[PDB]
Amino acid sequence: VRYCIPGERLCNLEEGSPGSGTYTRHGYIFSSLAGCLMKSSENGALPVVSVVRETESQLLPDVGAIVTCKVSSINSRFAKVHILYVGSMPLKNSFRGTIRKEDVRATEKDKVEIYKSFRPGDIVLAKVISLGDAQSNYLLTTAENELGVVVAHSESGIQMVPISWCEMQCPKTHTKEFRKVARV
Amino acid sequence: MAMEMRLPVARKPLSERLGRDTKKHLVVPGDTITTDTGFMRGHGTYMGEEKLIASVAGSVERVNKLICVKALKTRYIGEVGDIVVGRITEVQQKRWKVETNSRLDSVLLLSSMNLPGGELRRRSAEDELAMRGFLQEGDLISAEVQAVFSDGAVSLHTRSLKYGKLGQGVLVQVSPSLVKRQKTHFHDLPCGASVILGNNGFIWIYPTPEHKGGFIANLEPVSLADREVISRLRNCIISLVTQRMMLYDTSILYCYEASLPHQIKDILKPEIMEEIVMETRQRLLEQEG
Amino acid sequence: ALAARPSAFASTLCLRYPRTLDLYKTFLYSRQVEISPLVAITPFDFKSASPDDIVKANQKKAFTRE
Amino acid sequence: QWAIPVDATSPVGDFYRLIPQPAFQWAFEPDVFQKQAILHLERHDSVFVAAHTSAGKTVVAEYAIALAQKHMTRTIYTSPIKALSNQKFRDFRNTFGDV
Repeated sequence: VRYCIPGERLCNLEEGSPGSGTYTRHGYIFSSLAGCLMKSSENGALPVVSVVRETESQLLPDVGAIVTCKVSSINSRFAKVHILYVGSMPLKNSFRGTIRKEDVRATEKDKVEIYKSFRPGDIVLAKVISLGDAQSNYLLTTAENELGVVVAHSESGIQMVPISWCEMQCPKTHTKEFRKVARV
Repeated sequence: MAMEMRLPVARKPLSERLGRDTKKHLVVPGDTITTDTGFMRGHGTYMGEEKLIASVAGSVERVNKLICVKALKTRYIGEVGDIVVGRITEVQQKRWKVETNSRLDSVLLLSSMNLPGGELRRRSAEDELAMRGFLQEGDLISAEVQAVFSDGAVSLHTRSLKYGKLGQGVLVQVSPSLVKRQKTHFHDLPCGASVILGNNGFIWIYPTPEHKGGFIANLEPVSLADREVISRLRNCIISLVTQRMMLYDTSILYCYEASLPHQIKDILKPEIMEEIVMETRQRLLEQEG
Repeated sequence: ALAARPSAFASTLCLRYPRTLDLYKTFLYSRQVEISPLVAITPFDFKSASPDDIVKANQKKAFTRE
Repeated sequence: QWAIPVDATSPVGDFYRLIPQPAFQWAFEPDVFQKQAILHLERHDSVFVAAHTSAGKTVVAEYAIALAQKHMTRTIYTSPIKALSNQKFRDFRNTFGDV
């Protein structure tokens, strides 16, 4: 196996096609990273050559991506969050987000009271939809059956458990509270 | 190539080159305008104690009960059904922000826009994601004012076929008081180019669209015979706008023909403008008179 | 264009810092220091209604509006 | 020509063989002219109707009204009298949706 530097001759446009993290010019394929030389043969020949470091310390979000978050504060019409994980991998820093009162459920419906959906301190799984404005920057959504709060936390510091699609209950004091439970 | 470096010349005051006396009524701030029994204040004046006091330099213009003062230098003020030209400076969640040389910014609502497709298919929140993609930062449009807000703001719409994103050409910005009110601000001058006389002071010059909204890019080279016409109109517009001239179709046509004898590159001198503006002045005098 | 061998300052700047009986005795941890849950169903297996899916399939199938 | 008067019996040979998917069902039975208009209305056609009963002509009207929410568009109903203007609103309020 061989590694890369962010420029070198790799292949012709006839001997393969550019993949992820690469660029081409003057009929040649040029590297743009310092990762590893991967040639996805796939099926149909002409492998899509690409270079991947495979050790992602940081990664910029996209138009569509799954992210693990952490609520900071909640408002009657939005809920500021902090992006913590990009899908699976840990993130070295923390970005910001905002869930408007249209992205909670998968119907973009009326009602949907924000107060009992995303209580602060929880950890949720959500998907971005846009690159946002300067007020709200990433505009995340949870309009799916698989998205919502996944690992909640009790009033007094006890791991919480899902109890229904909308209700969760404390194991110690048997107290009933409202969340937006995502499928496991 | 000689790199002429001339020296400043003293200005001749009083406009003695022609000689005229004004019959109007001129005022300065603090002057007491007519103070008869009952009158209504206009724009440019205010009221003190039983007095109509002018608040800006200009000339009084009255239509049968109304004392007002018309200043000679202002910024654009919006009116319903007015052709304007502007540039996008902010792209928001549900609107754009357009700069049109006004006291505030102008809002182009997403509800009023000929979206790509140009027909009845649908309008929903799926378009909102890509709305901020085509009308990006720093583009040029040409729309019409819709209504007046409660704080002097203007909302402008693009609900026609002649309005929308513009293409190639040059832009010339002047004061919004040298454009003559008319009923056709779109022109197709028989020279090789066109023009849009924005009521806000934005003049847009583009070539004729060959035969026959921003859907077409047409980012292909423009013929040599078209640039020389655009440059000629650009310089002639600068020449008429500089001294006094109010801009409209006949003045530009008259000056363009008068500019043929000598080259387009050499018309930047203080005197060549005078010898062209005066010739257009006398052509207007021998035609209107 | 010959590359060279390091010297003290560089070879000390590039240091990687990555049971075996007992030492430093006083600093061990032992020397220095009912729950009846009645838990509910542990997860909620979503085997049931999931309203968004309800309202969508409901209206699409229904398709009557009367 | 721009004007085609469809014969009262000639066009219709079948109604449910076409339009495989359902529509705004009626408790009672639909007449020949209502199905004649429904067949054309599906193709986004222009329809003129000249009949005698009042509510009989409203079947195609509420067919179009129910068809708009499947297209997410909007429709306008014009009633040049105040009493009838709100009766249709009351009829369609409890019936479905928002008016």
